[PDB]
Amino acid sequence: GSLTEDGLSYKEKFVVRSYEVGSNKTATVETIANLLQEVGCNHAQSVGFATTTTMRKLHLIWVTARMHIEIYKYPAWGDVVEIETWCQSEGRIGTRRDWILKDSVTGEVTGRATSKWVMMNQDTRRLQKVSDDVRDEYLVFCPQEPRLAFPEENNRSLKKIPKLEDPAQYSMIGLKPRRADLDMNQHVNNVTYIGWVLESIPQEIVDTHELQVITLDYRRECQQDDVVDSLTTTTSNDSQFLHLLRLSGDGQEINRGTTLWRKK
Amino acid sequence: GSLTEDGLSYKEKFVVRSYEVGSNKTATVETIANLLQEVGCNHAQSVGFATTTTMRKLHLIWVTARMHIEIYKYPAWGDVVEIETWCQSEGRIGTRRDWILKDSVTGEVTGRATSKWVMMNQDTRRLQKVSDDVRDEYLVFCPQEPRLAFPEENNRSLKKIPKLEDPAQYSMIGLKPRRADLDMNQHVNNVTYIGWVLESIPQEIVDTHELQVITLDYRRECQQDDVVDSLTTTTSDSQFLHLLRLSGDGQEINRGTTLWRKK
Ligand SMILES: OCn1cnc2ccccc21
Ligand SMILES: OCn1cnc2ccccc21
Ligand SMILES: OCn1cnc2ccccc21
Ligand SMILES: OCn1cnc2ccccc21
Repeated sequence: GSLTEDGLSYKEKFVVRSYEVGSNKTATVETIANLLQEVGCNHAQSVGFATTTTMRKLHLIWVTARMHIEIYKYPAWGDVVEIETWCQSEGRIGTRRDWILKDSVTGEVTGRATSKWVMMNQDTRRLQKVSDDVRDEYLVFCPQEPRLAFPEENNRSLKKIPKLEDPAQYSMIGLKPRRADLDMNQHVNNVTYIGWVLESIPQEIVDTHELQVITLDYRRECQQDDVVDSLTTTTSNDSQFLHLLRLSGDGQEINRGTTLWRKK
Repeated sequence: GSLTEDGLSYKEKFVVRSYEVGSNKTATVETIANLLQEVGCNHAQSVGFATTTTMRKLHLIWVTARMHIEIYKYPAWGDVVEIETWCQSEGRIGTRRDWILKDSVTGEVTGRATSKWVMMNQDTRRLQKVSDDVRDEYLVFCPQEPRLAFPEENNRSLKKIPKLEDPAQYSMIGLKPRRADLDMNQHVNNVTYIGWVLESIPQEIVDTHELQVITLDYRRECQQDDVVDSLTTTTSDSQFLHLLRLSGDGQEINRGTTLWRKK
């Protein structure tokens, strides 16, 4: 991978692996999400980082608030997918990281994604608006003119997501993370929550449809000793679902999301 | 990746990814096992396959009977690891696939693995041993002189593994596969069983030791609707005996052993 000529974005190519594909012999949305996190990490490494020197002093970290992914074509096993990523400040609210996925052979856009990140104290878990001196540190690595992966006016990435009401139409109960689900800091990987959301989609949908859009809000993290229930209800040639992840015991919400599926 | 000059082995380099590493900022043994399966699949693809034309007609597939991995140094995030793999027939018992892992910068051997595979009818799940001109079809892609990743006599990869007796010292119960645990044919990925074995290792060991050797026997598959219990007992460096069995009736699916070195 490498930073582009202007040094304001990063590009990396990936050959899709045999264990990264589903029954269609194309990459799963969890494989795609892992590749988005990998190119994000390589971009941060290329510019000297994911936290600045001032953030580490204050015990501040970046935390995902929302992930939105839209895929037009999933790459098949052995295909090469090129991914371009960049970051942009959204005032004191936080930062946005965007991605564009392309077929390396045709140059056509096969997918896009956007994510919202907020600053949080790693110890107290308290959120805060971005300060000026901390913001100044990373403004030099972001484009100044707006560059959006989702430029549309009433686009799906900014829609409010409602809370699923019981009874759910479908459910997958007692989901727990294993060591492979943890990152290098022993926290549950953000992609694991995507997998857990999809656990409650009926097999019939997975067999007849392809996942086109997924939007996921992150409210609270699942700890290594927590147990999760994944709930889904149909809200709709296209099928739409409302999703809720909550702790198995008291029902505390950890995530909410929506998916859009198109007939194969 | 590419076949070597003689066309009897395959080599591929991998840059270790951020999500592939554990607390130590080095690749997990499950990341290593996925890379071994990937280089195995690319080797099969490079020679025209991983079933032969006659195996597809007879509805026969290759199934793992045993996996043995020994790691001296786990590659850190961003490091490049080179892996060489080859296959060899073992009479009509089955075939063996071996691997050698190396640090791409120093050229030093950082790990090695061996696996035993048997032929099985995909529908009846019966072991039809390698017969007729089925053998002849893949003998041309294997070296004829023996080439072993574990040449030593009476080595760890050939040791018989006993059955853990209740009560186990440690356990992790109610383990179930999710869609990410399945392969392209909707079967549980062989690496998932390695993860499940390790679920019952106490956190204290994971924090103070590094995994050096793992040997795992595969007896029966976990189906998508099955629930598994992972059991572990210390037999000792620290050594453990492992057992994976179905949550309900206790039917054995895997047995194994691990050897851990103080950090
Ligand atoms: O592999 C799980 N899975 C379930 N629904 C999916 C849709 C797209 C990709 C992967 C999916
Ligand atoms: O990972 C933090 N981060 C925030 N803005 C960025 C811009 C480029 C690379 C990393 C960046
Ligand atoms: O993160 C998985 N995992 C658990 N115990 C391990 C020991 C070695 C490598 C990876 C391991
Ligand atoms: O999995 C198929 N297979 C059996 N013997 C082989 C030798 C080389 C490549 C693939 C081989």
